[PDB]
This record gives sequence, structure tokens and C-alpha cells, in this order.
Amino acid sequence: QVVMTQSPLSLPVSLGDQASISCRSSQSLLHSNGNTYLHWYLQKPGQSPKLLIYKVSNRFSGVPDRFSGSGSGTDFTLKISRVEAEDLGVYFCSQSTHIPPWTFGGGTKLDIKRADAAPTVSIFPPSSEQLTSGGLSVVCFLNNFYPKDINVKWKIDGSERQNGVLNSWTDQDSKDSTYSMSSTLTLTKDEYERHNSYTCEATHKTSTSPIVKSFNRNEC
Amino acid sequence: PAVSVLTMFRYAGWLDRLYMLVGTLAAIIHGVALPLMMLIFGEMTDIFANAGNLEDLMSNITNRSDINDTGFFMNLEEDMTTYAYYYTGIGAGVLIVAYIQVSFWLLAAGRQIHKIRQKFFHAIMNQEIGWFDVHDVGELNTRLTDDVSKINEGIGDKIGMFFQAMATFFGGFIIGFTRGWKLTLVILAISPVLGLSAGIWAKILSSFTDKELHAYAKAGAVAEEVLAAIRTVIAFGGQKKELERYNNNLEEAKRLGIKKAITANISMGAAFLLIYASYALAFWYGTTLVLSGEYSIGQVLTVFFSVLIGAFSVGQASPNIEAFANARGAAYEVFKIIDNKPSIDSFSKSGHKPDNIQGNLEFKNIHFSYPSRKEVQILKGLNLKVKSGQTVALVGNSGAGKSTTVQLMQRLYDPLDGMVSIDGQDIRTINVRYLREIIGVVSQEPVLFATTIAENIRYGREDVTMDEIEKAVKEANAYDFIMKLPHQFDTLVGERGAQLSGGQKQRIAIARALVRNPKILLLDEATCALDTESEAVVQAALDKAREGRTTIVIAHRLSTVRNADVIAGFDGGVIVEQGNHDELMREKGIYFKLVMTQTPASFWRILKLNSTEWPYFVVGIFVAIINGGLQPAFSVIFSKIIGVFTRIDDPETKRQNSNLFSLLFLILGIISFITFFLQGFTFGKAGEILTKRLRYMVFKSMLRQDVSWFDDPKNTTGALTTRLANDAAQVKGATGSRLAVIFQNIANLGTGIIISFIYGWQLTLLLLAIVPIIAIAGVVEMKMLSGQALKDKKELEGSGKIATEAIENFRTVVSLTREQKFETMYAQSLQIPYRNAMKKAHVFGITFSFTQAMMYFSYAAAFRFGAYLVAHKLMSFEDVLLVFSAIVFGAMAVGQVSSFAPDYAKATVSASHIIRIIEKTPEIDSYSTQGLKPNMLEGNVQFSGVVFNYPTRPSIPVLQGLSLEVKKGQTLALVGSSGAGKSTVVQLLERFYDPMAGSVFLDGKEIKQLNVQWLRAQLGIVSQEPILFDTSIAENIAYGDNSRVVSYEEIVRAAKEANIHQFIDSLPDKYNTRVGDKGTQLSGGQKQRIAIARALVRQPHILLLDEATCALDTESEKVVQEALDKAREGRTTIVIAHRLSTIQNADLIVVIQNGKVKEHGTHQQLLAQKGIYFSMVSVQA
Amino acid sequence: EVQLQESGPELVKTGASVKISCKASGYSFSNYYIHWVKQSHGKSLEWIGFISCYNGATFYNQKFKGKATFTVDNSSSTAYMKFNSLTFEDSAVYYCARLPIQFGNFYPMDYWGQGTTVTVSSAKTTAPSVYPLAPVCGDTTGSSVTLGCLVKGYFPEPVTLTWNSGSLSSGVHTFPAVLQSDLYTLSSSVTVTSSTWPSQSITCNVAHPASSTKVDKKIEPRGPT
Ligand SMILES: CCCCCCCCCCCCCCCCCC(=O)OC[C@H](COP(=O)(O)OCCN)OC(=O)CCCCCCCCCCCCCCCCC
Repeated sequence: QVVMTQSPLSLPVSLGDQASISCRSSQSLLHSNGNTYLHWYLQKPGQSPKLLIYKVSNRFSGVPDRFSGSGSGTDFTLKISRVEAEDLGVYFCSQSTHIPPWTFGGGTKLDIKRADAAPTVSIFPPSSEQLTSGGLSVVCFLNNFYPKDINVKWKIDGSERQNGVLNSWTDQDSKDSTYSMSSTLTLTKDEYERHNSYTCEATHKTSTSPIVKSFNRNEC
Repeated sequence: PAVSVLTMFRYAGWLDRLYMLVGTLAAIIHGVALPLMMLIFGEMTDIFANAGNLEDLMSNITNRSDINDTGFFMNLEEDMTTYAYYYTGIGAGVLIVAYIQVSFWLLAAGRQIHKIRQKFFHAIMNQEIGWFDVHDVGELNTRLTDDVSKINEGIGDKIGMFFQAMATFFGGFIIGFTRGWKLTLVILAISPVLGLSAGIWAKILSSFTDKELHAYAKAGAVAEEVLAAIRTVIAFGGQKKELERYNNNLEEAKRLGIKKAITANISMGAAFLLIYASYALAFWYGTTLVLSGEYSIGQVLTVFFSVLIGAFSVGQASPNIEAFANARGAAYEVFKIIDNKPSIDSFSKSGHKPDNIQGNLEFKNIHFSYPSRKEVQILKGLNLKVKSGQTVALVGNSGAGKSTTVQLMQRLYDPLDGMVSIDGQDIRTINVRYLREIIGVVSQEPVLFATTIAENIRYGREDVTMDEIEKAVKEANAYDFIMKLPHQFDTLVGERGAQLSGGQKQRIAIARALVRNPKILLLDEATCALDTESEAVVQAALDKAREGRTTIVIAHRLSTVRNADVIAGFDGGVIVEQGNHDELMREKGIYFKLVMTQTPASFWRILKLNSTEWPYFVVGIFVAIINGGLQPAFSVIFSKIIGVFTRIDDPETKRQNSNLFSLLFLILGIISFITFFLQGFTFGKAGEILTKRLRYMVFKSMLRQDVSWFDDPKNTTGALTTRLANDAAQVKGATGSRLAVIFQNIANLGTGIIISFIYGWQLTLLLLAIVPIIAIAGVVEMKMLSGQALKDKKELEGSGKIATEAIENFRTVVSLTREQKFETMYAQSLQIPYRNAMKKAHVFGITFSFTQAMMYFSYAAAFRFGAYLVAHKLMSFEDVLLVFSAIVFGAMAVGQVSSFAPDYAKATVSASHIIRIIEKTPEIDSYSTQGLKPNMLEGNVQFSGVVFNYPTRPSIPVLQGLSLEVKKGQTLALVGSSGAGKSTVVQLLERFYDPMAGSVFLDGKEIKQLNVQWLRAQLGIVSQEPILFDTSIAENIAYGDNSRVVSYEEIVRAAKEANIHQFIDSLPDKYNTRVGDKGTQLSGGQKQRIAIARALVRQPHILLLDEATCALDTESEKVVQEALDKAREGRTTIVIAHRLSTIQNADLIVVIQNGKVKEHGTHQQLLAQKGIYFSMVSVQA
Repeated sequence: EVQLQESGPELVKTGASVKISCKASGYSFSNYYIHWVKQSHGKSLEWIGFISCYNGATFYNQKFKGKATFTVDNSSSTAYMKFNSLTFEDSAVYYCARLPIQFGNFYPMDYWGQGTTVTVSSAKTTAPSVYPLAPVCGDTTGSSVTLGCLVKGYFPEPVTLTWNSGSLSSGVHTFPAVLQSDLYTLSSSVTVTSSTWPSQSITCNVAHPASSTKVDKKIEPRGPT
């Protein structure tokens, strides 16, 4: 079993520049005869994955001129020169020795390098129809942030709670290239009315103070 | 010419067409059976490829590793053992199909040749006699056997191979398209070139049976004429001149043979270069196609070998079609002779058959001309009557129109104008068989048929009893001597049996005529060739045969013709005078003039013959060893490429590796080319030098050997030209091409064995029990492809004796009406080879089919055992394919090579012949140079009691106590009866023979002490029939005196004294006129005068004249006598006298009987002696 | 010209058996190995196994020994994976890939199918429950205001959501499905200016085909209690 490690997992890039990715083994990929086998693959969403670079430095019949690949021993690197508006997807690595198990690598998406931005927050308590049904759910929205990493944290009466969590992140927007997430927790009708202080925290890299947003049950 | 192809099978019949149809169907469903097994081979090697590749992929199966790999190879085991059933199925199929094709084709061939041969002989024996004496019986003798064998090998077997070849081609081509698409087009683009390679290459692989006889023809003609004229050669010396002319022709033939051999070798080398270039770039394109993932390996093997075998199968078809068309020309000749309509049969059943024939004969206004020259008339307005039982004698001018009488009464020719009638009925209105049955002939020269005396008699009539034979022999005065013969009536006579005298033969012919009981008797110069003693008893027998029969006699010498009833003298085809003897003598016309003018192998010696040029053998044998161990090299690199397509690795190393192997293909092609060229070159030139020197030396030693060797009937002209030509052509091979092929095959198969025993261990022990039967397959397949095993021809040659013996003695058998006897006897000795050919057909078919089936069986057996070997992980597929290729292609190579060079038996016995006669030392060495050779130009001749027997028949004596002297300048005459020994004197003074006892002296010196060439130099022979060589007048005359400048001045004087100067000066291109078969034809007397001039140039002091009966020139004869008398004026002369006019003027006469001199003296003395010589002169009265 | 194809998406209940197909087009089908590979959502890429695609010789991995079976059909140039003993932990996207048999192990995989999604379930068809999402009672702080709509429960995918029957699409965010207790949950929201609500009409519009419910839900301002 030849495990592998790839970095970086999610990297940004501008338009028409250079972008490099690195793949590292744990064994030695150098075969007895003088060869080292890698097979860099491109994958767009929905369509089928293509072949891009095989045997480290060579190319494949029908690829553009912008792709290079170099490395040695147990460390390899692919280089993109002049990134167009078409090479946006998931790149993934390959390996040499057959069974077992002839395994692959993780994958790396591509980001368009936007200027940083702090998210916008919103809170939504359940509705009287939802309370009438019996089960009710608290909702927190966050919008228009960058980059993709974010830390949501739920507290009830200033106390942690790690169950019934629902999280969802959108994909990359086409126009302005921002992000958005939404979280929701589900409770029964009795334990809801017990407590008032309900808060969502949004910890992000653009500031030191987490965005704390709370509410109680009664005030308007 | 054509026939054409529709009329070739004109004598088919009821059911042989069924054999044709079923046979061609069998050929079609036989030829298609070879490409499909190549398809199966592609599939099975694809199976091995996939299994080996998958198991070679995964190998780190730890732990619990054994069971799934063994399951993979279990799939291999079963998926391989399914195909052996396919292989053995097509094995059984090809077995029975091949059997039926070969058997049926050859059977139809036999059943057609039988009919066509009997009808051909029936056609020849039923012919107008005028169609003979025009087409040369010698050619027509060989035409039947040679040409019908030529059509036999052309209509029967070869076209079956042609059909199955075309079927193989279309099968391979369609199986190429249905499995591959692109690669068939590139192999087809290359296809015509290697098709030409294999085609013309097989054209030259064939024969090499008598192509070297074509460019040899000139020296063969010189040899046959000099060996047909040895009697006039050895008497004039001339060994050096004829030897040098033969040397010139032989040298030119040698040079052209060298050139043709070099060109053929170039052709074959280019064939190899092209075929290996084809393999090279074909596998190049195949590899660069498969590495892109288009085809597989099974497809490229299948389609490539399929189209390759298609091209080969096209290349092996041209000899069949050329032999077919050659048989078409042969069929034009034969069917022309068959389809003729002879107008004067002589076999038909149309005319009358009148009984009680009285014999009134009549010629009425007869105008005739022989069909050779219609312009000259022989008979013009001939009118003659012959009353019943009467005897008429026709005499006059020779050649005028006498023998035409006999040849018209038999209705051998029709007369143009006029009418020949018997008893008032036209001869053209009666049945010709019954005509010739009521007539008996007695030809000039008596013939006998090479059978018993009995069969010679009841050739007179088949249904004759033995008592009738005795009575008929008693009437012909032939009984008493036949009872003296060893085997009485069963004594074998003819060309084969004991020789009889002329009179005995003529009396047997009389007996043949007598039992026929004819009403009319014809005698065509019944006794010109017989002497004076043999003629008396024959005349008694003839007078007994004339009693009660109507008789017409055409004969010279008007002696006993005196007792005839009526005479007729011819002059220009017209009877000028007619009456009784006393009446024409009183007429003083033509008759009176004639009457008054009268009155072990030893192989070391076989190789030691070629001790002169051993370096050619050294370099050739080295490059033959190199060309032997370079057949398995192809096998091993083939195994390496097919194997490197059955493993797992980096693609780039695979591509580069295969590229290297392909260029190695091409390199091996180059090396094969150059070594093949110079190998064939040096062996060919060694063979040519060997045959030139050997043929030269054998011709020399034949010229050295004496005359007694030329009477053994196994030593004849054709026998000896056949011996030197054929035996040199065979001995060239037993040292020429055997070493190359034996070293090539041992190097090939030994390299295969060793390169097997290195890699594979098990399978070779199995295949060593497989190599013998496929080794047999090679040589038997080459027997059936070359057709050499078909030509045995033993009982055929035991039967053709009666064919030759009936065709060259034609006039007598057609004048005795024997055609049913000879066809009936020609049925049996022909029907035995009929059944023999049947048995041979069946056994040959079953043998060929069996060996094909065993091939296709052991194929499957070997691959299944090889599948078990690769099953337990102890042998790679490369190795099984390598050892299979090595052993199998080695056996195919030894089959293809082991029967391209000639055989062994006839070669080594031909060497036995050649060394036996080149070691044969002559008793009387002419080529010797010792001897007295004095300066004495006298010419005193003296025989002293010579005792001699011809060593061919040492039982009969010829000379015993013969003594006689000849003084200088005078003339000695030798006369006597038959078997007296007069002609032996000329042959003993020439020293053609030595006497057992006694001595022969020249100028008081024994000739055994003299140089033989000198002795023969001062002798001028003048043979009976003068032989003339195919060249100009000047050269034939100069051939008399040899080793001399001989200028223009010296020729004309000799031509003058021979009395041919005046006749030559009017000939086209006077003395430069070429004489022979091409140039002008001179009369017999003129030939004799040329011989006289040839004797005159030598200027000898002794002159030997060996002349005799008869004489028809009536104009050239007297001029010959003028030249003869001119030559004898101042020279010692010995004359073999048969004409009574020349002997009366000789200075001394010797009468010989039983080798003893009975009496001697001048003409006047021996005339007054009233003894033997007086009896000879009284006959011409 | 070379192309692989696979079937359509799959919704399969628990414990049954299913069959998936990979069809080849445009090359020599008798050479190449076929490799079956797996991909869960948010993990690496596993390895189902491979077959020879010429005679049916198979090979598996240890993790999947007995949960699959491979077959081929040469008359129509097609490969099949039969998949039995199906459980929940196999809802994923499966890929089929090509490999040259003549020099494998040292050469990459050439081409890939578009991939099939197989979802494993255990519940039955269920109608949704559509809930509105209005803000907390208070003052309009900023000009930008956001309104939301939940869709809770339903099965199976998909559901089509619009705003005012697709009147506007400015600031629309549609999160993908979230799974819990073999049931689904989806949310959406939108943001406009303060001079829009409640001065205009905003209505979430849900369409579910399998239940054939085309339900309108209009939001309302939140009451005090
Ligand atoms: C460690 C071991 C190393 C061994 C190294 C030494 C290798 C020895 C083998 C060298 C090759 C053998 C050379 C044979 C020479 C044959 C020459 C020849 O002329 O063959 C011709 C013959 C038929 O051709 P044909 O046209 O008819 O000839 C004209 C006849 N008028 O064609 C034939 O019929 C020839 C058939 C002979 C082949 C049969 C024997 C094969 C040799 C293997 C022996 C084992 C097989 C026998 C097994 C039983 C033995 C008990």
C-alpha cells in the first residue's frame, strides 16, 4: 500500500500566470530501469477526466503548449504557465506500482484570486407553522466572503453544542467570485423555550474578533 | 500452334469427365484448407499472448499466491485443449480430400493416355506409303514415345496442382481481407515483386534436365558425324584436327555456360534479398501499427502469413501452365497425324474381293511422278500386258521407271493418268487389303523382324500351322541350314539375335511370301546385293516360286533372266522394245547393249578427378558452412520478436527493440545475398571446368581406342554420344553440388538441435520423434511437385522394341499385310503398365495424403504438449516457439534442399563408366609416338599366313592361313564368296585389328613395329559408301592429309584427277559450296570421287579400293572408274573386287574361300584355269 | 475519435441488486483492459478492479472481495458490473477506464467515462414541507435585507425552486441538498433593498415531480409573538 500526499489542496491563481502543484510519495517511485511514472490528470465538473501529462516530462498528443512537469526521486511538481479561462477544475496525481492497490491522489481546485471581504450575517428563528408541526430549526446565513475557509460556532446560553448540525457551502460564483454558507440546527419544541441566548459565531481570517450574532425569544 | 484447349480432351468419353469434375472440386476444397489453419494459429497465439501477459503483470500475490495463477493457467490449459480438435479435424479432412484429388486426376490421365496411344499407333500403321520416305523414319520413331510421354506429364497431374494453387491464392486473399484490411494493401503493393521472385525462382528450381543440351548442339553434331565416320577418320589419321575443332566448339559452349550460370545465380540471390526485405519492412509496419493499439498480434500474424502463402502459391504455378502449353503443341503434332485421311487404304472395306484370280495384268497409258518432285516425270504413257501365269522381265535404264512398276502394282502410289488393271478390273476398285494379300513381294534388301523364325513366317499369315511353315520353308530352299541353327525354328533373329547371311534372309522373305499363296509375284531387284554363289540357290527357289503364278521382275543383271517368257526395255518411262531373249538380242537395242557389256562407386577417385582446382572448393565449402548455420538465425530472431510482443515493459524500449530487430532482418538479407551469390558462383565454375576437361579427355580416349570396340551393339553412335553427353552431365553433379547441400543441412539442423537443447529441455525430446516423418514429407512433396518419381519407364522400354522394330521396317510389313498382328501384339505389353499405373496411382495418392495428415497432426500434438510445459511455470512461450520453429523449419529446409541437387545412383555409376573408359588402355595405341617410321618410299606389301577372328564374334573364323604379296605399283585383286574375308585385308593393313597368328609386312618390316599413324598415313583408303562431313569441299578433301598448310593451288589438282573439277566449276560458288544436309546434295558417284580426291592429296604409295555392288548412276559410274584407273597408274594397289570388268585388267588376282587362297594368277591364266574364277565370269553371260 | 459512455443516474433501495454499464465507441474493443474505479463524495479514489475485456479474466481488490461481479458482451462492445449485497455505504460516482493490454503497468489510463451516480436509500416516497423564513422582529437596520425559505423532509431528488415564479434572479443562492435521517433538507435565500419589502410580493415557489406538488408559499412579516 503506497499512500500519497498532495499539496496545496486548494490554491488561488490570477489570469495568465504561473501556478505549481506538488505530489509526494512515501515509497520510492523510481523503478529498477531508469523511469519514474506519474500521470497528471485534469477533471472538469460533469465531463470526463482527461489525460494531461504522463511520465513526468513528456506530453500527450493534443494538449496545448502551456503545461510542464518536472521532479525526481520521491517529489514531483507540475507547472502551469499562462493560465487561461479554460483550465479551471480538479487536477489529480497517480502512482507506479500495481497490486496492491494502484492508488491515486486527492485533487486540487482552482481559485480566481479575489480581494478579501468580510461576510454578511443573518439570523432566522423558526416560524409559527414550524413550531405548530412540532420540530423547529434555527438558521444562520453568511454571504459574500473570501476565501473559502471559515469557522462557524454555535452556542446556546453561552455553551457549546455539537449535534444536529447542518452546514452547506455554495460553489464559486461566476460574476464576482464570492462565497456563501448556511447552517441550521433542529430541535424539538420543549427544549427550545427553555433557553434564550442563541448565538452564531463567524471566525474568519480578515479580522481577530469573531462575528458574534445572537438573539433571545421575547424582545422586538 | 494450338489445338485448341477444347479439342485437347477430345478422347474423353463416358465417365472420366466425372473424375475431372470431382477432382477439381477436391482440389478447390483442398487448397482452401491451408489459410484457415493460419487463422487458427493466429487465434491460439493470441490466447498464449493474453494469458502470459496477464500473469506477467501481477506477481506480488503474497500471501496465498499459488492458486489463482494456477487457475489462470488452467483457463490456459482448457482454452488451448479446445483447438487441438480443430487441428485434427482439418487433418482428417485434408487426408481424404488430398487422396481423392490425386487419385482421380492421375487415374483419368491413365485412362486417356491408353486410348490415345493405341489410336496413335493405329494411325501410323495405317498410312499412305508416299507419306513415308518424306518425313524421315528416325524422327517418327522417337516422336511417339517422347511426345506421348510429354503429353502424359502435361495433361494429368499438373493442372490439379494449378487449380489447388489458384484456390490457395483466393482463399488466402479472402482470409486476408476478412481478418485484416490495411495491411493486405501494403503487402499487395509489395506482392508482384516477390511473386516474380518465387515464380521465376521456381521456374529455375524445376530443371535443369536438358536446358544445357540446347546450347550444346554444335559440338554434339561434330561428335556424331565423326563417330559415324570413324572408319574414314582413323584410316586418314586426323585425330588432331577433329579433336581441335571439337575443342573450339566445346570452348565456346563452356564460356556461354559460365555466363548463364552466373546470371541464374544472380537471379536467385536477388530473390532472397527481396523476400527478406519484404519480411523486414512488413514487420516494421506491423509493429508500428500494433504499438498504437490498433490490431492485436494474432491479426498481424494471420493476415501476413496468409497473403505471403498466397503469393508463394501463385509463384508455384508457372511451370504447370508452361508444361501444359508445351503439351498443347505436342497435341497439335499428334492430333494432326491422327486426324489425317489416308486416301488409299489399304484398311477400308469398300472395294471388291474377287475370287479365283487368273492374273491378267495390264498397264494402260500410265503417267506417274513421285510426290517428292511433281515436275519431273518418271513414267509417261506406259502400256504393258502380262498374261496369266507368264513371266515378264523389265530392264533398261536405271532410275528410269522400273521399280515404279512394283510400287504401282501394290497400289503403293496412285498413277496420275492411266489405268492399272487386274483381270480387266481397275486396281482402284478392289479392296486393297485383299489386293496386297493376293500379291507377294520380294524386295531388293531382305528384312527380318527381330523375333523368332516362326513369328517371321506367320507374319506372312497369322493363322499358319507349323506344318505349313515347314512346307513353305522347304519350297524356299531354306530348311537344311535352319536345321543347322542352334534353336531350329525358335532361333531368335533380327537386330537382337544371331546375324544371318544375305541369302538366308532373302530365302526367309521368300517363305513369308509363299504361305500367303499369292496369284501374282513381284521381285524388286531380288538379288543385286547378293554375290554369285548366294544368287544361284535363291534363283532356284524363285523359279520354284514362279511356277503357276504371274510374275513381274524388276532387276539388274540380265543373266538368268534369259529363261523368262518376255522382256521389256524401258527408256524414259516408255517401253521401246518387247519380245524374247533371242529377239531383243537380234533387235540390237537397249537390251542387247546391257547383255553384251556383261557377256562400384570409388568415391575417393570421384573426388580425386578434381585435384586441379581445390581452392575453389575450399572457399566454396567455407561459404557453404556459413550459409548453413544462417537459417536458424532467422528462426531465433523471429522467436525473439514474437516473444517481445508477449511480455510487459516500457513502450519506448519495446519500440526501439523491435526497430533493431527489423533492421537486423535486412542485414541478414544482405549477407545471405552476397554469400549465396559467390557460393553458387564458385561451385558452378568448378562444375563447368570439371565437365569441360572430363568431356575433352573422354573424347580423346574414345578417339584413341581401336576399331574392335565399335562393333559391340551396346557401343553405337547414338549410344556413345548419349554416353558422353549424359554421363558428363551426370558426373558433374556427384562432385559439384553435393558437398554444399550436405554441409548446409548438417550445419542447419545441428545449429537447431544445439540452440534447442540450450533453452528448452523437455519438448525437444518429443520433437526428435517428429522430425523423420516431416523430413519424408519434404522429399515426397518435392517428388510430387517435380514429377521425377513418375519417370521410371522400364516395361514401356521393354514394349517399345516392337514399335521401333515395326516402324523402321515398314515397306515389307505393309507389303505383307500385317497390321492386326502388330496392334494385337502392341496391346499386351502396353496393358501390363496399365494395371501397374493403376496400382502406382493409388499408392502414391495414399502416401502423399498420409504425410500431409501426419504433418497437420503433429502440429497440434506439439502445441498441446507445449501448452502443458508453459502451464507449470517452467518454460516461457519464447522457448516453445523457438524450438518448434528450429526443428520444424529445419525439417522443411532439409526437404527443400535435399532434393534440389541430383541423385546418387546414376551419378556414381556414370562415374564408374567414365573412369572405366578413361582408364581403358588401347591395345594398339595410335596416340603413341614410337615406331620405326623409315625413309623408305617403296611399297612392298606381304601378308604371310594371317590368322584372325573378329573379337566381337570369336567363335566364327574369317581368315586362316591367308598369304599374298603385292609388288610396287601393280594391282592385287581379292575375290571370293560370302564370308571369305576379302574386306578384312583392308582393315588389317590399316591395322584396325591385329591378327592372332601370322604377320603383315610393309617393305619387309612388320607393321607392329611401325608407327601406326605413319602406316595409316601412307595408305589411301577408298571406302564403299564414302562419308562426307558437313562442311565445304576444300575442307572435306583436305581432311585426307592432316597437319599441312594446304593452299589454293593444292586443292584444284586433286579435284582434277578425281574428275570432279569440271562438275564443280559449274556448281553454285565453285569450291566453296557447303556440303551437308543444308547445302547441295551430290550423287553417290560424285561422293565417291570426292573420297578419291581426298585420298589423292595425301600422295600415298599404297591405295586400297574397297568398292563393290551395286551401280545405278549409269553416268557417274564410268567417271568414277576413270578416276579410279587414274589413281592406280603409279601406286601399289589392293582392290576388293566385285565388278567383273575392273578385275580383268589387274596384274594379279586372288580367289579366297574360308580364309584360304584357292587359286591366283592373271585374268587370262585363271580363265584358262577353268576353276572358281572362271565360274564367276561365266555368270554374267 | 474515441468515446466511452455510461448509463443514467441511479436511485436504488437498500438490499437489492443493481447493474451498471460502460459502452465503448470508436476503437478496437478486443485489446484494452477495463478498470472499474469508485469515488465517494469528498474522499480519494478507490479501486473496484479490472477485467480483460477479451475473455472475462477478472481481478479484484481485498476491500471489495464478493460485493461485485464483472461481465462483458463482445457482440455489442459493452462492459457490465453487477452489484449485489448493496448497503448504504456505496452511494458514490463510479468511473470506467481503458488501458492498453499490450504494455500495461507502465502506461497511463487513456480515457474515462462521464461517470454514473448511484444513490442508496431505505425510505419511501415522501412529500416535502415548505417553510418560510422571515427576519427577527426589529428595526430595518441597513438597506440590504435578506429573506429565506426552507424545504424540509422530502425524498427523492430533485426539487425545483423559484422566486415569484422566476420573476427575478438577483442575489439568488441555492445551496445543494443536505442529508439527515435518510431524508433531505434544502434552503435558499435572497437579498434586496429596503424599499422592496413589504412593499412588493415575494413568494417562494416549489415544484416536486415525484409528489407532483407545485406549491406556492408567500412570506409574511414576523409577528411580535
Ligand atoms: C548433442 C547432439 C548434437 C547433434 C549434432 C549432429 C547433428 C546430426 C544431424 C545432421 C543432419 C543429418 C544429415 C543427413 C544427411 C542427408 C543427406 C541427404 O541426401 O538426404 C536426402 C534424403 C532424401 O532426399 P533425396 O531426394 O531422396 O536424395 C536423393 C536420393 N536419390 O533426405 C533424408 O531422408 C534424410 C533424413 C534423415 C533425417 C532422419 C534423422 C534425423 C536426425 C535426428 C536423429 C534422431 C531421429 C531418429 C530417431 C530414431 C533413432 C533411433
